[PDB]
Amino acid sequence: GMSNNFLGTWKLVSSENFDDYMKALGVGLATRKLGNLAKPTVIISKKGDIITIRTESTFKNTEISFKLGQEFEETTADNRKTKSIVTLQRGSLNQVQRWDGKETTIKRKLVNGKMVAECKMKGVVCTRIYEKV
Ligand SMILES: CCCCCCCCCCCCCCCC(=O)O
Ligand SMILES: [Cl-]
Repeated sequence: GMSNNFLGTWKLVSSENFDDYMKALGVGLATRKLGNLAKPTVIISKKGDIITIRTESTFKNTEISFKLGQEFEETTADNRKTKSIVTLQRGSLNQVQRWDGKETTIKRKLVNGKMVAECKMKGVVCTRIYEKV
């Protein structure tokens, strides 16, 4: 299953094309202004087969808890109510969010010791890189 190298606390060190990713989700300017200035912290823990991903920022905190392959109700940082699933493809943690007939994905894979999150929406791609502490 999920490699134990995901487990721990991660810190954003790079974000590319985040403003345009938020634009695609319908995020307003003022909210985007703060989402760009945010340097979140992502904690990934595991209790049994239930994986938890927690995001901590001064602006918004979030937390999801799921079993791989099982749909679950999620409330996103921008307050979307999504029916989401997390799958594992070649050691990549791929999260899909569906709402209002729309859909976006967050793919998280480890690269040379760093967690790389790919955000995708209608051909708009954002790349966020985290370093472990
Ligand atoms: C915690 C980030 C604050 C941004 C709030 C503005 C609304 C945008 C929400 C989009 C969520 C994108 C998160 C990508 C996954 C990650 O980088 O861990
Ligand atoms: Cl922050």
